[PDB]
Amino acid sequence: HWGYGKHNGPEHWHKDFPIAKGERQSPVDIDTHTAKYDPSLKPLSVSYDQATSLRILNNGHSFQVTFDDSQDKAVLKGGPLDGTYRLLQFHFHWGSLDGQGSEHTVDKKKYAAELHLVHWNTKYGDVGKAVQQPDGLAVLGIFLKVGSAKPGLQKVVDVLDSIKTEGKSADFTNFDPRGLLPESLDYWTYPGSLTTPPLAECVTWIVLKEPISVSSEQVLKFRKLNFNGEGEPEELMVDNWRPAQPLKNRQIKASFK
Ligand SMILES: Cc1ccc(NC(=O)NCCS(=O)(=O)Nc2ccc(S(N)(=O)=O)cc2)cc1
Ligand SMILES: [Zn+2]
Repeated sequence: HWGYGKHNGPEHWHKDFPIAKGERQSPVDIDTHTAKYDPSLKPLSVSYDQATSLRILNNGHSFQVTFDDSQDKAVLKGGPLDGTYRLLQFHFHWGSLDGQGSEHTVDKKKYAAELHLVHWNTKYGDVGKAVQQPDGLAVLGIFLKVGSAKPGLQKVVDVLDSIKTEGKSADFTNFDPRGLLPESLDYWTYPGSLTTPPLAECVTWIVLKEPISVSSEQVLKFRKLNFNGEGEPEELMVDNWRPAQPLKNRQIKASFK
């Protein structure tokens, strides 16, 4: 089964998921000098005031917080998007060292981690159907750098020892994802894919320019999670990121001058 190790990592994925070598794979390097400002882009509309978080889960490759998406409670709209996209969950990708861990890069710069807020297009009814569509998902990607603590992340980090190993979950209600956002909503956007198997080419990527800063203590608690399940040999959950993929016939657009 797939993972991030030498023997099952991103260079192996194409054998089970041949779309790994497709025409719109993610992540990519964002070359800020080649991305074009697009004045027809709208401001993003991030409407999370009614978000209802449910559980936090170690899924063996990352940790994820799930939300109630049975209703338009936490939606992403505007920007490059048509229609309404409901928040399903967020998760992160991070490194073993502060100089790596993000999936997208900016002029080849790697950040310590990357937050993905995963949304699906309500015109498709459910996420499983959305992932079969070229405009089925919108993932809001936010870079993390190490510096000052992010207060809105602390509740997440404090529960991670209760989901150390694969398959563990915990109640994680009343969490406000607005506390994970940077000040600016300026973004880059491009058509891409899931960055993990099945690597489906169903994602409008919206990557914010402004990183959030997290403390060294916060990211160290990410690095204490385990890929393995309870009672198995401990492999620390670090470097769960896919490297940048060929841009091919795509143009990255910027919402800002
Ligand atoms: C390190 C890591 C992190 C998350 C995962 N998988 C999941 O969370 N799956 C459940 C939600 S899903 O919508 O069904 N699939 C999905 C997969 C990837 C992305 S991404 N990384 O492009 O934003 C977005 C959505 C695997 C490894
Ligand atoms: Zn992700």
